[PDB]
Amino acid sequence: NHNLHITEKLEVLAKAYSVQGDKWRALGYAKAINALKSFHKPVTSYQEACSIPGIGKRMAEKIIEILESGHLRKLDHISESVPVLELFSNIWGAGTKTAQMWYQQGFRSLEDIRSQASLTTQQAIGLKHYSDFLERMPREEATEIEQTVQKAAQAFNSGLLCVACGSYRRGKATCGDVDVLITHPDGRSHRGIFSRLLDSLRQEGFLTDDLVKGETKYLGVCRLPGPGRRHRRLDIIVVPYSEFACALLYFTGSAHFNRSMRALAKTKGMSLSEHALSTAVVRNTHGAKVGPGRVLPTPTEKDVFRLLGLPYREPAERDW
DNA sequence: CGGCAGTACTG
DNA sequence: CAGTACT
DNA sequence: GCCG
Ligand SMILES: O=C([O-])C(=O)[O-]
Ligand SMILES: [Mg+2]
Ligand code: NA
Ligand code: NA
Ligand code: NA
Ligand code: NA
Repeated sequence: NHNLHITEKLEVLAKAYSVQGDKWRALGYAKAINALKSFHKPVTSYQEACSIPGIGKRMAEKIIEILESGHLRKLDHISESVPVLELFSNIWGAGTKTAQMWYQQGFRSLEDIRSQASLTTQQAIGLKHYSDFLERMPREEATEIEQTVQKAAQAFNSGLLCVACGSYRRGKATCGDVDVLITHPDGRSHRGIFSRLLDSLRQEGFLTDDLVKGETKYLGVCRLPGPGRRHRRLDIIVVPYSEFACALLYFTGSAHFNRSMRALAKTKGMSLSEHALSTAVVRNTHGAKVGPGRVLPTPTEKDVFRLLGLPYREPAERDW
C-alpha cells in the first residue's frame, strides 16, 4: 500500500459512517480505500486521484487536503458517540440500530450493557465472548476445528464431504472464524444430519453456544480441548450436492469478491447466489427480481466463472 | 435519479 | 416485517 | 461516498 498516509485517515471516517448507520456512504469509503491500497504508486495529484476507479471529486478533494495539510479536518468533527457505538456494535448480534438505541438510553460501557441492557439470547452470548470474538486464530487452529467437524460428520456417514471455506480456503495465516461446508455426493444423504452432528459436537464439549440453528445454516461457538484455548466462532452450512459449486464459491468469498461477481452477473442478465447461477432473469427497473430465470448447470466453480465470461481465479486470488 | 449482492435466520 | 448476520 |  503506497497510500497508507491517506487510507488510515479515510478508514477512520469510513468506520464512523458505518457504526452510525450511513451504510452507503461507508460503502463508498470502503471501495475508495481498497482502490487506493491497490494503486501502484502514491497518488500525487487531484486529477491523478480522480484517475482511479472509486475516487470522485469529493474523495479526490480529501486526498488533496491530506497531502498538503497532512491532515483531514473532518476527522476533528466526528461525534463523541462513535467510539461507544463501535464498542457496542462489536457485540455479536447487536448492529447499528441496537448500538444507537443503547447510546440514546444513556449506556456508555459494556458494564452498563451487562448490568442494565435487555439483551437477546444471541447478544448475551456475544457479550460473554466479547474479547475472544475480536481475536483471530492461527491457521493451524482452524485446521483442528475443521477436522473436528469432519470427524464428527464422517462418524455418521463416511461419504459426507466437509470443506473449510472462508479465509481458510483463501490461504490466510490467521482466521477470524471457521466456515465449514458439508454435502454428500449422492445428492440425498445430507438431509437431517444437523441434529445428530450438532448433538455429537456438544457431547464432546466442543460446541459451547449456539447463535443460529437453521435448517441449512448453523452459527455458533466452539472451543478445542486442553489449556490455553479460546472460544472461536464456527459456522456450518449443509447443502445438496447440486448446489455444491455455488455454495463453495459463496462460502469461500471474499465478501467483496462475491458482491463484485454478483454485480457482474446482474449486468449480464443473470443472477448468482449460494444456490445457483441463473440466466434469462427478468428484473424490474430497480434491479429487483420479478421473474425467475433458469438455473444453469454449474458442477464446478470454474463453470461459474466460464458462464460469466471470466478467467478462473483460485481461492487465494479472491481475497478482495 | 437511484442502485450500490443475495440470501438465512430471529422474534 | 426490521435488524443482523454470512461470504 | 461513487458511478451509470
Ligand atoms: O471470516 C471471514 O472474514 C471470511 O470468511 O472471509
Ligand atoms: Mg469466515
Ligand atoms: Na474515478
Ligand atoms: Na455486532
Ligand atoms: Na441508569
Ligand atoms: Na463465519
